Amino acid sequence: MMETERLVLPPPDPLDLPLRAVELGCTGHWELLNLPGAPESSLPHGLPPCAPDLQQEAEQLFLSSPAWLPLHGVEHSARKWQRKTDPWSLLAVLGAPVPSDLQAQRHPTTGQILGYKEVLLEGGMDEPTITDLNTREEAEEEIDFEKDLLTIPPGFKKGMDFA
Amino acid sequence: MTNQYGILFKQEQAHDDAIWSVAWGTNKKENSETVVTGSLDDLVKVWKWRDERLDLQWSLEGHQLGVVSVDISHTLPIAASSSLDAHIRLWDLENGKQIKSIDAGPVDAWTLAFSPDSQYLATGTHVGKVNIFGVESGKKEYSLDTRGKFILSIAYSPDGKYLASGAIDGIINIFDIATGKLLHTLEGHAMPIRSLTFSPDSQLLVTASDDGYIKIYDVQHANLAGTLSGHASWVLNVAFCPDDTHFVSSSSDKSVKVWDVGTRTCVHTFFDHQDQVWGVKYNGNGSKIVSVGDDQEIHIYDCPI
Amino acid sequence: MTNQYGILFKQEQAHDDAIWSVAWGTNKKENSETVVTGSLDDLVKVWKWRDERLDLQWSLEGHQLGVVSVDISHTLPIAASSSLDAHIRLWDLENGKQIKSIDAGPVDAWTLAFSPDSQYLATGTHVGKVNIFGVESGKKEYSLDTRGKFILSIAYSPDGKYLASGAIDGIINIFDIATGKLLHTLEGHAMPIRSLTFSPDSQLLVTASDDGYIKIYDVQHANLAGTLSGHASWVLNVAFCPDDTHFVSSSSDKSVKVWDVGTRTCVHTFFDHQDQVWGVKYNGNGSKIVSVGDDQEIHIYDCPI
Amino acid sequence: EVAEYHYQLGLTYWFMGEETRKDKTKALTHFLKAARLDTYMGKVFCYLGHYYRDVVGDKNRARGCYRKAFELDDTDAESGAAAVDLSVELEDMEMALAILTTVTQKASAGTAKWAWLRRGLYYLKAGQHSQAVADLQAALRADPKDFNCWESLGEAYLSRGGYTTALKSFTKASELNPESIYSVFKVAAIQQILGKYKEAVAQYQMIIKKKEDYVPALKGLGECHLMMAKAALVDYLDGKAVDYIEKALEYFTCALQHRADVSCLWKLAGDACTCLYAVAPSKVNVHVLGVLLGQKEGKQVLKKNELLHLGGRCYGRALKLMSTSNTWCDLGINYYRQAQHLAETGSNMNDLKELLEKSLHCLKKAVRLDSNNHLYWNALGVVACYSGIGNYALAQHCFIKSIQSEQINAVAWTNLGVLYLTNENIEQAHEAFKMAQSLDPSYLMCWIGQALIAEAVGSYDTMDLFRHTTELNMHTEGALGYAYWVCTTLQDKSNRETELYQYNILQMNAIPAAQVILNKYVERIQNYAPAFTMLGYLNEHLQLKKEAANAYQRAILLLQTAEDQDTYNVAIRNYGRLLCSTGEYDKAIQAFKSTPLEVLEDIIGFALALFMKGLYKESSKAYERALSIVESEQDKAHILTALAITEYKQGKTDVAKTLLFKCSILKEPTTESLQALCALGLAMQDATLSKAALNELLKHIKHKDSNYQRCLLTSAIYALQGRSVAVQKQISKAVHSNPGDPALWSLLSRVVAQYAQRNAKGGVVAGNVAHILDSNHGKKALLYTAVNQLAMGSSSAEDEKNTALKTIQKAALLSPGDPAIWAGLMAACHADDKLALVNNTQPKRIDLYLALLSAVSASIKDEKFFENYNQSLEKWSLSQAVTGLIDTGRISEAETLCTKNLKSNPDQPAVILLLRQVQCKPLLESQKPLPDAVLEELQKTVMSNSTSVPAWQWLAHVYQSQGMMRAAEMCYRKSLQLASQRGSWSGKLSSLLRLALLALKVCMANISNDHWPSLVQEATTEALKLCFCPLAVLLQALLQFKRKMGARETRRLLERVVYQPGYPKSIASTARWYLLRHLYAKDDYELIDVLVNNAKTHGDTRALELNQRLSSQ
Amino acid sequence: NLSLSELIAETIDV
Repeated sequence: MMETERLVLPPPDPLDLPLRAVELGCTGHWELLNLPGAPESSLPHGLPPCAPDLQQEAEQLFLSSPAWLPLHGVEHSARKWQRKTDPWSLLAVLGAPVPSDLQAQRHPTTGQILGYKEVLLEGGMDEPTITDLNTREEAEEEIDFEKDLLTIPPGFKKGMDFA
Repeated sequence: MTNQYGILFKQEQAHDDAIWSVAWGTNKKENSETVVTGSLDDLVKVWKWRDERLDLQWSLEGHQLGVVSVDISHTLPIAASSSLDAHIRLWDLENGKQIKSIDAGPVDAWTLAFSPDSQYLATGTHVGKVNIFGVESGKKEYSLDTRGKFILSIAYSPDGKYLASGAIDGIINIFDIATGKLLHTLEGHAMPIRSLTFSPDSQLLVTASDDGYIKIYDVQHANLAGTLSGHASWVLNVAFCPDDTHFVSSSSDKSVKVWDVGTRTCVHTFFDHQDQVWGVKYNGNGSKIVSVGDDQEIHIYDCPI
Repeated sequence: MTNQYGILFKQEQAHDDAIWSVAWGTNKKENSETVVTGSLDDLVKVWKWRDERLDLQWSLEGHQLGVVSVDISHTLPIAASSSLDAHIRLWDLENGKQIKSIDAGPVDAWTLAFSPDSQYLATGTHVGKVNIFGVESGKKEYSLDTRGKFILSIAYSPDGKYLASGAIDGIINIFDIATGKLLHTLEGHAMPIRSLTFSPDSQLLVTASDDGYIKIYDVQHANLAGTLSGHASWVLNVAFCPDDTHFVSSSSDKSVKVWDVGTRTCVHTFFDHQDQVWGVKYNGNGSKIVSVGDDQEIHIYDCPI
Repeated sequence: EVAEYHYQLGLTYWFMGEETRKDKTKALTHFLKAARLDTYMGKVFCYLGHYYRDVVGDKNRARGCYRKAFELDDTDAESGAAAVDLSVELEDMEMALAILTTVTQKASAGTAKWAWLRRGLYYLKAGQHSQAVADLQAALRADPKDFNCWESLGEAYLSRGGYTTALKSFTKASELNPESIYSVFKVAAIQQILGKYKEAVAQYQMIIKKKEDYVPALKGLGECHLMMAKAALVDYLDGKAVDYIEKALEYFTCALQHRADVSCLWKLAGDACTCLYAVAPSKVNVHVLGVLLGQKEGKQVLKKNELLHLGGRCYGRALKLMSTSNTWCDLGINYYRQAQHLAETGSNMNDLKELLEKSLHCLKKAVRLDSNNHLYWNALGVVACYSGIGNYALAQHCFIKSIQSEQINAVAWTNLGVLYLTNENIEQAHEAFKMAQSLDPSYLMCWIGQALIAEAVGSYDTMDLFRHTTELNMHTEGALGYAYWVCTTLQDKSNRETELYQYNILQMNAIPAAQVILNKYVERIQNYAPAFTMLGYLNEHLQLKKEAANAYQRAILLLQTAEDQDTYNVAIRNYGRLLCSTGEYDKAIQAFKSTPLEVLEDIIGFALALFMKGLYKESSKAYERALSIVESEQDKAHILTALAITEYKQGKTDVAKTLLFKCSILKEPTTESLQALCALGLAMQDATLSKAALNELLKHIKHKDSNYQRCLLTSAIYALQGRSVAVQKQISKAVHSNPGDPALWSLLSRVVAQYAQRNAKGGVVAGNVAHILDSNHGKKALLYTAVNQLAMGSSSAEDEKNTALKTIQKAALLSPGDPAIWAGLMAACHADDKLALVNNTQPKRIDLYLALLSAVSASIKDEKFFENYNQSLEKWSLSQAVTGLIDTGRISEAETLCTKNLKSNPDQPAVILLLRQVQCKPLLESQKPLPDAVLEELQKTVMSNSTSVPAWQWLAHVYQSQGMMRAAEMCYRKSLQLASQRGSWSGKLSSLLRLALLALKVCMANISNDHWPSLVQEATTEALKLCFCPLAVLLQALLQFKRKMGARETRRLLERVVYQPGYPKSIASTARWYLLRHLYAKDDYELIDVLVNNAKTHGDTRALELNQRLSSQ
Repeated sequence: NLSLSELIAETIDV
């Protein structure tokens, strides 16, 4: 390089117009603006990095670790379990409905509500020691459950017998 | 036994590109029926369904990239939207001219959600926090913190005091608005969630994931009520009915399905929307369904009570 | 009893890479014997067998990826070729400069086939349809639709009014040109077909599959006339003789075999082509056989009448 | 003797006061004499009635007097009413009814309000609701609109069953006089009756607001909360049930505060206390407040046993206040539940006999009180057959009696079937279960019994029966059975194509349902280690490793106090494996330390955890131990491969090579060993061992079903030798062989993006096809096609909706996690800015570089290791952001960024070059001379980081801008030589064109020393030899026109450039301009008109402008 | 075109 300055005429000439080029993409595609200034090239620094190269990719696919081997899989353990069943959990019991509704009252003539009293359907309030002892006080039907027991189910020819 | 379902309205070309979000708001006491959609553009066009059709009212713009999320308020006439442009500008929705403009990058806000009283407009960030802003008051007053990955979905219970949040890798977090402390974290799925919603009188949380499953969890505990698996592709959006009896889900297999929570089955499926469906919503009362898809079409259906 | 067979011509290196397609055309009334080959390049070089050898005439190019299919017309001097480049550009074959260029991706067109009157130049797409273009007239006037997987082979009867189509997973479809309605679907094989051909005065359709079997079906019904099993590897191309007495098949086991439909047996086998063979064709009269292989070599054989 | 005067004097004495009424001699004497003188003056007998009624009290005679008065004047409603009221007080209902009927028979249209009200209230008191209803409608239509009639009508309507008009009447009563609360309470009661408990609860709370002591509202709230708790217990929600039970108990005790004599409240409290049975002990802690726990003391916390004892006490109190068989049976059931809880936890044995005796006595008393209730008989039978008693004869008798009492008894039938089934009676148990199923198609216990029988007989549909049972009502037995069967079916590995595994485990989606089932089961029971292990195994299949680890941890805690041979060691091993998989390497090492390392599984897991943490020597030792132990040779080969891998991680590649060779010599190689050997050869630069290993893999291995891995290995083999062109050929061959497999198309797109980026159209097409072919490859496919479009530039039909910006936005939406997408977004924004500048319409998308850079950094920070790729990505992002900021004009922000980067770390040449460009943007923008010191600094900085064409081109531009033609030419030659040596192609063309432009410019200055035209000609000829450059041919035309000007050839060249198609608009415009110039010099008007119309067919303004300008000289 | 067996033999010898 000589580094001799070479002065160019300051006016281009109105009669002729400047040459401003622009580059578009990697695969050659140029064009031309009218207006004198920067070279104005698109993606000056290249395409961006995108994905890594195939050598690193295979190094990472295998030589990372032995965890991708099938000897450290979800299979290759040969598990086994032992079956327990429980018929007795198939018993069901229901609860009897409440026997009273606590139905309102009415004044006879010019119906008005005096209060609420509990009707039947068809000291020291902390509940101390209220348990019931000395049973068999009234007579209800005198039923016997110990001597003659049914054996034959309805619809069924014979019945299972227990000693 | 299955009720009669009919479209009754199909729009030919609402926008010029794929539609990414839709919001249906019965904000005013009278029959407003405001519909706001955003589709890969600056356009946040506001439509109105007056008697039997949709009429375009506003074509407001001012974004630079595709808008990814839009939301509408039920108390005051207002709307909000976010995009990849890194700008949260909320519109008036009456004259539609740029009430405000908030600066927040994709590292600061992804999706939008109005407060039940329309006061906070919370968003979710990349670093996992849940940034809560203030409408008409200020910027970035506080943010709930969780130690996780990118967060996608933000949901509010219709009575407050709750805030759910789905994230990439499937971890779901639940916060309480009153205190702001992490109550319990649900493992959920192994794929991104990108869809969450509560229910009225909120006691059920429905999650949609990227693996095709739909989990039904129970709030105030960690009990899951079941897993619904009827779709073949990704599930993108899930909306709940005003009454706790059905909910609509839209997947990537070009099918819009409506389920029922009581029996956990799909009562009906709509085979429309030849391309992916990016949004489904209910109206004020559970009679009509709006749906926007990847193809430039807005579909409204009819679901009787 | 087996006739005398001799090669009489072997080319050392026609191209620089694997050869994927070959077409032999006696287009003009006089002795033309035009041979067009395409091989994993932009080169669609056109050769001519004048008296006893091949002389390279054209080295026309202009593709970006490997060319997958080539075809030649029998009425007018013209040629066509398609590749993974998603471009169907048809050459003049007389002066050889890029008469036209049609845009169609691998999702729009895979293989080439000229009309019996050289007017339509149909191709097959991934979504299963059979796109039919128009030479000298226009682009994409219509396409026959079937609901299936990737389609590979497209065949025309030498009298018209028929169009067969083989697809990946073995499903074979037959259409009628007069109306364009699906007549009947044949289950075929459980592996891709990638080879089909009719016969003159067409009443026989010969299919080659990926499992080594060669089925001989009868058109206008669903009756199959037999199964020929002599090959050890994949069968890639099958061409039928001008007289309904023999047909040649090329497999992936480096062997070219000729069968006979009358007795269903292999009359001769050629042990050449040390690597896979991707194409075999007959000439105007059944006296010579051309064959291109995965190795860059062109073999011409001799089969007496 | 005037009766009227005597009457009026009697009235005078009556009204004078109470004293004159009490004096018997005036009022009575005058009324009796008047009544004697005139017997028809009914009013006199009425007033005698009043006198005797209120002063004397003789009700029977008074009634008779009022009756005669009403017989004399049937319009005197007062006498009639008083007669009726006294008849009712005298229990003489027949006379009262006769009177009321006579009145209402004469009352044709209303005007009998008193009688209607009497008869309606009487019939409401009696069991005559229909007659009461009729009387109430008549009274309502009488004319009065008072509520007291509307409420009576509504109550009667509710009593008969109607729920619509009752609500109407209650609403009317509330609307006309809101002060009444009973109507709103009855409305809430109706709402409660037809389900919808929440609305009833809200109404009850609103009612309790105004008045806090209404007992009915508290009772309603308690009942609603109890029903909600039971509904919650129908599903497996123990916390919800406990909370509802606590609230109901609070309301019940609040109501008991006010009314303590009501058996209803006591029995409801007992029911609420005993409802929480068999629900997760150590999860039930209830707050009970006030009087219930002896002395009133704040609030207390009770456990399950204490709650059951309180329920027993409440039942006892209710029984004491009211003796009913229902409460007797409830007390028996409560004692039975207490005995079950005492026995279940194993706290005691043989000391619960008293509770069973008490329950048996209470139940026997109840069943003997009324021996017609299937409920009592069934309860007695169930309690009798308890394991502590075992009276099967009495149980059978009771079940038969319950069946006989009512025919449709599915519960008794299934209880009998269960009893028969457990006593080895398969046939009769099946018969009883079938009977129960026929009598009730929607009962779960019978279905469970059928499934159990099918399993006991070894059928083929046991799994289907269990699945149907689990779907029906979520019972524990069916849950465990279905989970066990699914786990066993999954465990067997030879069923993969038997059409039983396929259907069972794929079409019905058995695994997720089993997982949910096991979660519910473990919530309810939570003392079954096998259930925990099954849940962990299922979670492992679902890739739910954290839940699996938690389940294994709980199983470990449960199993520590066990036999510990197989169960506990396996639990430890599984917990360690899961813990190691989710990081936590120290915890995995500790877990694998606490077990005997004598089994292959434990040793291999310990070795893997050690390797993951580090400690390669210990990992190798453990692997050698496993090798010493090994059998099952495939496992030995895998152990050898792992040993080679760990040896390589320690460097020392020769021993790993010998280990892989040893694995290869073995009788049958494995695919993993050969792949590892090929990759190891690739890691080194040998490239021959890799070829041999690839040949081995291709020769005799075909069962592998991954074309992507083999294609990738072959492509890497070809790329290692530096060919860089055969990679695309190999991948094209692979794609041709397998047209499916979208992974191959995506790989082709990526490879054409990286190597040989001249088939950019093909890459875009391949990316689009790969995105079309599937859905989960869309991310990478869209990224690659976006980069390929960026490479293309603007070589399209200028169509919207298909540009690189749109595709990169779509990719960003699909997965906003990777940094490459954000970097491509930055590049696309810059390219769009350049395109808009070229079209000269508007700049857009101006300022987002800082946000995109921050996003790139944040997304880079979260990757495991791609060190070199990450560094290149960050460098490119920073450089592009700085360049874009400089271009847009934010010099201060760029300078701050550069200064921060240089402060963060010591200087690196690239950042110093960026800082030089930032500083030199303001200076030399406007014409200004610069010191030679600054020029030397710039040249030195460019030298600092060499082998980069951009920097050399920039320094050449700086030299030219200040003006140094020789220096700029030298720099362009240096950049050209560097680009040609480095194998780049775009740089060579760019250097050629820039040199040609500079030399043509200097020649246009009409300078002497005509060597610049020679440079122009050589550069343009070389560019034309390289490729077809329209710019180069145009430069040739400009130079040739400047030299000759006049020579015809020049017009021919210009006409060729302007008329031959396939040319850019700007070059054609310039050629048109000079052609018009040359012809105006040549004075050919026909050709000028041809040029004008040619310009008019296309779009142009400048050519026409100059045409007009020179037309008017 | 060195195959696996030759490589193993050569490396074992050295």
